Amino acid sequence: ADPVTFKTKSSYVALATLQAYTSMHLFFQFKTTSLDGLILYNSGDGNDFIVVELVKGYLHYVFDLGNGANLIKGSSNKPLNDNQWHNVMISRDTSNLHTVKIDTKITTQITAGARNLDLKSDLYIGGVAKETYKSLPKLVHAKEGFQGCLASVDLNGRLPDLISDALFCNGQIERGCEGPSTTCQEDSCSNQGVCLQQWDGFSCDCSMTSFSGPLCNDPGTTYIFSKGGGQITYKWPPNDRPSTRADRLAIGFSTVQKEAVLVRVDSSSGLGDYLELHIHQGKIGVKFNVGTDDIAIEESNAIINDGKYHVVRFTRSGGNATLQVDSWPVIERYPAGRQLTIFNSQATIIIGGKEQGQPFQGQLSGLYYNGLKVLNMAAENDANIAIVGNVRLVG
Ligand SMILES: *[C@@H]1O[C@H](CO)[C@@H](O)[C@H](O)[C@H]1NC(C)=O
Ligand SMILES: [Ca+2]
Repeated sequence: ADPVTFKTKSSYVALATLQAYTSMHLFFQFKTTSLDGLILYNSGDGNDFIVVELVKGYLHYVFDLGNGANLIKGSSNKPLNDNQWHNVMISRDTSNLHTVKIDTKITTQITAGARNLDLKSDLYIGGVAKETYKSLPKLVHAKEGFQGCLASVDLNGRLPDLISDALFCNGQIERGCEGPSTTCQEDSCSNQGVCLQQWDGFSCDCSMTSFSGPLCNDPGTTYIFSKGGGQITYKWPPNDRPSTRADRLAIGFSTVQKEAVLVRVDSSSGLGDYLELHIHQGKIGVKFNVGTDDIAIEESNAIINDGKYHVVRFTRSGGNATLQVDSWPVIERYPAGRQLTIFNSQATIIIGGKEQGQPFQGQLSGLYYNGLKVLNMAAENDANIAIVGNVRLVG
């Protein structure tokens, strides 16, 4: 009923104070693509307040009845920012039993030692003034407003028109639900990029593509390795050495060599764990160790030392691994022999193969490893990057 669109997070409306003194019943429907946003705020005397907000895609109901801030997490199997309509029901009875109903799932919670809820400010819907965020209750996570569609707002036998009954409107607000008209299709992002739906369009996660730009169509950061060999080393701050159950690696390359090491991830001294991306007999492959036997996975059918650009993508889950060159079928490997799951205490990323006795010659582009765009960081002179030998940035 009467959908209204908040086109930006910063947009909100202010209605007359919600009266929820001895009991409360709120209902509304929402539709959004964003993970975070303040949907509803009303404060009162002393520390009294209510808040409804999305946090990481989940509906949170935060409140203070006068004896301390409390949080109820609405129950859902999925995050709710899926561009689908969701029903939200929030009630409080006279004994202070709260109920939160998100679609079909019910969550209940009682507050002991509380009396009544004394709300006094206007009721803010969609967000608040930008300078209000800094004096929000500590338990409230929102630093920005809600973006999306609200409909059927029921404040307990009070059915306001969010536009006509508003005492104040801020920013871009319309009647109707103006959802995204350009939605994520299979070919929205190039080069196997992951399409992420936004409110006014889409963006692309290019992490595993070796490419950059808004559509994963632009060349990634590139270095060239020439005569004599070179090396780019990333060393983790000794305290921030990660240990992982799952690894993700992507890089683009061009070369004519039939033997070389491109990337090696090593654990610190006295530990045997490592991850190695290499070319053997003109075929790209990965060898790794997470505590027992070496595990090898190879694309044995694609000859990749033709001097043409290629993309390689590697995933590890415990002992399990996948490898894919370009658009060839994905290679899967499930270990022979017994295995552990953690890649312990990762200390260095060595790019160029010189120290491993297999120097790389050619170009490397858009290296990504567990959140780290390593070649980008080298280009931006990160303090944990060391570059030696015959290596240069393709500017
Ligand atoms: C590896 O693969 C097996 C078989 O599909 C699966 O059951 C297991 O959970 C996987 N292990 C890890 C650590 O992902
Ligand atoms: Ca290990």
